Amino acid sequence: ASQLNAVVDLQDRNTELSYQLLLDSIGDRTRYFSMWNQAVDSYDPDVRII
Amino acid sequence: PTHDVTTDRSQRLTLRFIPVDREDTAYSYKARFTLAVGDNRVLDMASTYF
Repeated sequence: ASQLNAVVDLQDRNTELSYQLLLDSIGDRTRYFSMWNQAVDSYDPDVRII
Repeated sequence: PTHDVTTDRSQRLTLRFIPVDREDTAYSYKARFTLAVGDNRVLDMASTYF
């Protein structure tokens, strides 16, 4: 009707990091969900720290 | 004048209208809009343009 845009997006917002930290809080982040390609970046602890 | 001239509610000056239906003929181009004038508003069509 008006095409009043409900999305006011700012450059100093970080939507991606706000969603990576969100899935940490509301779920077991170690689990793999192929539909959202939800597979967290994880190093090997014997490779980082010898 | 301070009263009964300009509103104090939420209302845009310029609205953007995207075509509901369009057609790209080989010699013409049709664009059909919804020119929705909201409640308690007036639109002089001289301010309207494509």
